Amino acid sequence: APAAVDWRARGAVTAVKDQGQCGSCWAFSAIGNVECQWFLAGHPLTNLSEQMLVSCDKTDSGCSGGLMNNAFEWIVQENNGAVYTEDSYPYASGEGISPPCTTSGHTVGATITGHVELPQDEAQIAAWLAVNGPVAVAVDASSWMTYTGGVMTSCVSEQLDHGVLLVGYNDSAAVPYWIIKNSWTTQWGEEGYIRIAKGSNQCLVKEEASSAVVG
Ligand SMILES: *[C@@H](CS(=O)(=O)Oc1ccc([N+](=O)[O-])cc1)[C@H](CCc1ccccc1)NC(=O)[C@H](Cc1ccccc1)NC(=O)OCc1ccccc1
Repeated sequence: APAAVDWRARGAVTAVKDQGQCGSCWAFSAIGNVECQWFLAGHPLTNLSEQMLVSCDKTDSGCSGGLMNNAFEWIVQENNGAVYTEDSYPYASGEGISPPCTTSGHTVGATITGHVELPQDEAQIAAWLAVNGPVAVAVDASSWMTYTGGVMTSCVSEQLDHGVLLVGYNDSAAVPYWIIKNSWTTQWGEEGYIRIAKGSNQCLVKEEASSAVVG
């Protein structure tokens, strides 16, 4: 695979968002992945709705948690593969309470046909990402509250509890790393991003990787 890949360089990644006091990380991970995949399928980069999932995805638990894989399936099986634009269904769960699901007054910004679950291997995840784009991954974010910048060479890897988005990697640097987009505003980390060492399963990054497929 390529020595280094950064999808932000190809204009495939939207701006960093804010999940607020809502434990809706899984929704930001799933939607961030869809946004990138939609763009890569030959459509203009569009901001999609995390609120749609938090409010309408009943197979998940809104601000109490959820799984990216459940979200991908809900979109396909229950919402006719549609994903609304963020402008038509704005985020309103930052206070910690998700408003009821509304089935009208929204515009479809993208559609997906399914999803694939990637192998639990960093080299294999990197290979898929280099060709197919950003991947939704679950990580242990225990040591992330104190993160201020730089490449994290040591990360607590015990329990998956957070959903984020892998946008790239750099194998040519002193210590190879992954580039990850977080949803805790641009004030956190490196303008909303975090770099963790690659190759030693830092933060359990290879455990639950997946991506939506837009036919
Ligand atoms: C994401 C949470 S976060 O709070 O933004 O992340 C963050 C990480 C770590 C810390 N920390 O160590 O201090 C602080 C902040 C989200 C939180 C959900 C939540 C809300 C309130 C209380 C506890 C938890 N985490 C999830 O939604 C996980 C993400 C995940 C984990 C493993 C594999 C894939 C995705 N999911 C989760 O808890 O799902 C439970 C569930 C399963 C099935 C159906 C419904 C819910």
